Amino acid sequence: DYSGRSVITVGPYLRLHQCGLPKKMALELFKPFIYGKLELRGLATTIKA
Amino acid sequence: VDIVLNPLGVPSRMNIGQILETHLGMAAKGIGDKINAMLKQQQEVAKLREFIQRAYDLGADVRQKVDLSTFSDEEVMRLAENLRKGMPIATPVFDGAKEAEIKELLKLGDLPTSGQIRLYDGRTGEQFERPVTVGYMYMLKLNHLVDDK
Amino acid sequence: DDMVIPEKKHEIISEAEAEVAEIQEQFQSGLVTAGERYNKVIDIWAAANDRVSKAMMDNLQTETVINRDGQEEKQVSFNSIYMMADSGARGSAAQIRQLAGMRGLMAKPDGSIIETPITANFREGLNVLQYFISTHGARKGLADTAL
Amino acid sequence: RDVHPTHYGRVCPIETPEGPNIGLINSLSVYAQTNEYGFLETPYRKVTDGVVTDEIHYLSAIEEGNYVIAQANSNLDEEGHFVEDLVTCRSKGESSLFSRDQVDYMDVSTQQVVSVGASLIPFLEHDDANRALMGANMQRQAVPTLRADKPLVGTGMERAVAVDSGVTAVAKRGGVVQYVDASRIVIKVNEDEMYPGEAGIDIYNLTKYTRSNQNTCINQMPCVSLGEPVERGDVLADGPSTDLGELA
Amino acid sequence: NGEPIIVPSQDVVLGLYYMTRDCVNAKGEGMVLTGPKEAERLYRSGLAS
Amino acid sequence: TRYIVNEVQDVYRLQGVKINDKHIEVIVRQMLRKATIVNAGSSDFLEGEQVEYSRVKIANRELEANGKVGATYSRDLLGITKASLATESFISAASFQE
Amino acid sequence: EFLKPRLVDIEQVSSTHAKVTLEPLERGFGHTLGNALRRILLSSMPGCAVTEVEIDGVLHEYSTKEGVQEDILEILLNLKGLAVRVQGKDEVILTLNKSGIGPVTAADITHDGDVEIVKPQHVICHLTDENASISMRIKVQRGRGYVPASTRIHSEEDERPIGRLLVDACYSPVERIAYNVEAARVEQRTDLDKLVIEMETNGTIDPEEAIRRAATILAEQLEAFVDLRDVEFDPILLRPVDDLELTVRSANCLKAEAIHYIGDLVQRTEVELLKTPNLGKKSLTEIKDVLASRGLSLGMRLENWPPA
Amino acid sequence: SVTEFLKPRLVDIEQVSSTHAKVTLEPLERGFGHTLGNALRRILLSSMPGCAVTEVEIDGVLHEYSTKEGVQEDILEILLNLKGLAVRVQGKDEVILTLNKSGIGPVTAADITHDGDVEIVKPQHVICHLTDENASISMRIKVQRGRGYVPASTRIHSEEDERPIGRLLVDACYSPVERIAYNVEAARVEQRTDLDKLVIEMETNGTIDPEEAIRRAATILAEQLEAFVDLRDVR
RNA sequence: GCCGCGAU
Repeated sequence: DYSGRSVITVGPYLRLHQCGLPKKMALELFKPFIYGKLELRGLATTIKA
Repeated sequence: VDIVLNPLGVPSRMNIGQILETHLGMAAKGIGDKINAMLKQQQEVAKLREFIQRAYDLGADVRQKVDLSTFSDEEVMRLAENLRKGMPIATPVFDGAKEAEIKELLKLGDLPTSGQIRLYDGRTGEQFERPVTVGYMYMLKLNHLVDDK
Repeated sequence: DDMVIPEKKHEIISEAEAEVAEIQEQFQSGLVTAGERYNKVIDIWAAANDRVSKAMMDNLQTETVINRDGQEEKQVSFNSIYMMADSGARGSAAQIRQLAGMRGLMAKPDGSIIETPITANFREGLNVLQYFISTHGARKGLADTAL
Repeated sequence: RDVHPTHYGRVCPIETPEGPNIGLINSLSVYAQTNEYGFLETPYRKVTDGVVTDEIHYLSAIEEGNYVIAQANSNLDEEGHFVEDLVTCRSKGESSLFSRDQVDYMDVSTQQVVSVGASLIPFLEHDDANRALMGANMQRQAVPTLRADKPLVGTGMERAVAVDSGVTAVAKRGGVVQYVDASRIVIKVNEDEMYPGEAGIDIYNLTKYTRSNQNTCINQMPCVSLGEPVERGDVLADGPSTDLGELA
Repeated sequence: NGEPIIVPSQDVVLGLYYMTRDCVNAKGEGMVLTGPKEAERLYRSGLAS
Repeated sequence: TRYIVNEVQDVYRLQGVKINDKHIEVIVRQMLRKATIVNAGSSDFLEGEQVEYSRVKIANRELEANGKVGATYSRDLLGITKASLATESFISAASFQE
Repeated sequence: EFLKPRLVDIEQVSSTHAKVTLEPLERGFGHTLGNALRRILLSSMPGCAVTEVEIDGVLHEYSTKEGVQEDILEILLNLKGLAVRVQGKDEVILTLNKSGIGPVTAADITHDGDVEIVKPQHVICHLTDENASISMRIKVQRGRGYVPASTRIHSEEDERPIGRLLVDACYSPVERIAYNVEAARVEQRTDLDKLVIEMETNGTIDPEEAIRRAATILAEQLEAFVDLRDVEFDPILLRPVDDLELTVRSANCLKAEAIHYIGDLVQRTEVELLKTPNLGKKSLTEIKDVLASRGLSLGMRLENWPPA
Repeated sequence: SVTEFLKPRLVDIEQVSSTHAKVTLEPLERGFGHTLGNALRRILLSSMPGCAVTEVEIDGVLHEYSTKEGVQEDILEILLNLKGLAVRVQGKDEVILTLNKSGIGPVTAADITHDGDVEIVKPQHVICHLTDENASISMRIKVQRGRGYVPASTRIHSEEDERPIGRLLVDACYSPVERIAYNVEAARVEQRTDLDKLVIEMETNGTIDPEEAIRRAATILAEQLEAFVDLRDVR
């Protein structure tokens, strides 16, 4: 899990250590991190919220 | 232009058909644009019919016998208004148009015979050093989309 | 217009055809066996193909002849297809030869070589027979790569 | 999985799947038909003396393996004689140059060798075989778009492919069109031909947006306007991805 | 083998091969200029090839 | 090693592929295990035993007074399909082969 | 030291094609001004285009109306190309009603107060029987650039009834523009440049107004460069502790340990507040009882603490 | 909504030495960063008023190929050194300067005869290392105010070869812009994700701060549009 | 879970 898959294109503005990630493809792979950082900063208290 | 393609893909896969089809498409669209310009100013049927007739018979011993002497006037107008976008020429598989015929068709439409025109950079506005081949290629949208993958 | 056709291709292709006809007459004379004439035809066709390749490459390399402050000189060409071939970006001498010069002897039905080669490049067209002949090599290469 | 030199006029040498099934699946040529028993046959034009005639004989592999067959791309005089005294020919699974009188059969057309999939590629003779194969196998995966657009350059084969595919509505015995709608076409037949008694008119119910097998759309729009004469075999509505009866 | 695996190729090579080439006659012959700054300035201004 | 390295390199150099010799020699070293013992004295005789185990045994015996107990061995050369299956542990070589 | 370019010799070839001349220009400024003005004119020119269309008998864009020759999809595609000029309004409604035989053109649309149809010969649909009628309402807006129908969601802030067919908007009148530079006819000066701009639009915008708008936009953008210079949130928290309905022995203890907000009480792990004097085992559970009643489990971890 | 565009805010300036500057502007509307960058670069490079030395006279032989009288640096090197010299002259279109040095030691830009109307910004700019040993060097230079960059195409002045030998056709760089470069990067604001951010790298020969050069280019380009922005003015 | 089609 924590894995995604998609088509690749070319980015000529990128640096040698960077890759472009669709923000729709993120927010799924990093969901538990979002939960933790939301509960940390107090935007939502309970996990359901 | 509408699509930009890499030249480095032609000389290694040997699709010279790409370049020839591009030149032929440019010639056909040139003829179509000439017809559209003639139709915009609502010229008389005589010169439009003469231009269509002179465009159709061009070739080297071609087995095409389209003649507008027997063609109705309103039918000629409909034909012109139908192919105002571009004269839809056709080349059979293994006996097609040679380079001579393509260049003759290009010369009919007031276009460079070589098929390459000069282009300007969209952002800087400086002329590109070398001529670039601008033409019309028939593109297909394949069924391997993103949202399904 | 980048694929410049060597002008001397037709002269030496006709010379090769004349030599082939002469060796066919020699075979008809009965003093030559099938293997010897077949091998000699293969050798002469290879020589003619190499000569065409050399002619095309020489005509394409220093093709540009640009004047100087005095009289005229010659340099390496700025031809786009030759620029791609030489710089190492894409292409090679063999592919460039296939585009402009003779396609060359080719056959892979069972590993043997057909006596008659493909004498037409891709800037011009191919007959039905030449396309059918090249299809053998194409299909064999595809299957080998797959397996 | 290899191209046998008997695949000439019967099975396409270009079109085939790529990876696993390379050469195990084929597509019939454009003129190839089946014998009574089930062997592939191809048509040729008979040659008598040095003049080629218009009679057409269907030949199988065994029968064509003995005669001498000419080439389609051979110059032909006005009356029917061969222009050149030496003619390229195939004798027995090979090729050579034969005399003007030694030939027996002539190829019928230049499209005979290839199938219908690879017959719509303009300038096919300028492509490598692998790239032609890729293009042929990739033309089948195009999707129908919003507005069909005729190809500015083609091989004339669009008409047969579009009409014969059964995706267009062709007037079976039409006369003059009477009522044109976005979903119905009512044509009144010509006075020349009828079925006696009860008269009759032809009614075509076009199929609107309908799910296809690959979850695409199937649509039909009329191309005739009103009062337009319609001959037998004319095209009235163009299905998905077809412009005025031409594949697009 | 120790050879560098990340290497310019395709258009990049054509970018440099076209840049590092000489012609027997062009805009500006035998000109003398201070350094690379003046070379770039002359090329951008359209005064040299 | 020189025999194997030179011939296998001819295949790669002919087509224009550069591969360092150290990678070929690593495979050969794995190919030269499982020595056969030609003598006795240390509970081994006419059997295939790992060279590493034989080397530590003779060194132990030679370190002690009984230096004659150390028994001369005969090295073997097996195939990579057979050498990989003659691994001492049974979890490996039971996830690759029959 | 630099001559100021002036707008002179403006002529029109047709209702759309137009040529604009700027006669006085220096050596390098011709190309610079030409390219900048071309980019400005192509990128962002205000215009008006059809926003949405409601047809009386249809339900969705993929339907067919009896009596018309074209599907609703093709009608929407035809309307997308409509060219209309408005004055003083930005949400103007156009109604079109027609019954009969033949094409229905843009000239049939009812004459609004201040709405000019640049071309009235723009056929949009065909009526193919005597007893069929078409009645439709077009809401047309004013915009700047290309805005897809899909990407707009604020129009769904108010729920749209079924029957509203959303169409894409273009808003850009300048279809094509090219420029050219020539040697000026001025002979007193050594050499001067003259710039000629040809623009093919849809007729909605006058050429001179377009040139003026582009110049104003460029000047406003340059105004930045003319002077460089420059050289715990949820309502549940931040709530005072004296509302949890706590006991008396808790209130004095709660104030004794500087717990004035609900949040800082949550951040106290169980094992440590038991060291508080006279906390009470039964009392501590009561704090845990009433605090968990709000859903704030003990032992949460916050980042920063404001003083309010 | 219409006729309201994003103006860049919080420009950032990173200064290197006293002649190198990197200016970052964000956010700009899509298709505007490129326009502004190209217009500013073209103006800064092609037409920017400034002054540079253009005529040189050296005692001795006047040919293009010269023995250099044993001055251990070819006259071509002397002309190249004189090309890059930066001066400030106020209120004079053309000015003649003279330098004369004898004795062992490299010569500097401060060796020129002192005059109040021309200032030197790089006094230690080396011109030569003296005529080898035990000799003297005398140079008469002529500097005029010009625009942009003008090469030594031809003299087209005086008569016959009088002007070419009187000036030696020293290539002159009038515009005080050594190098100008611009890049456009992606930036986002609120819900919008397609905005252009401009990075301008500017290095000047001196006599003018890079920000001052940017301001001058912006001012002249804005005043070029006064005839169109006058009547169509917000204020 | 078994075929059949297909992309690299």
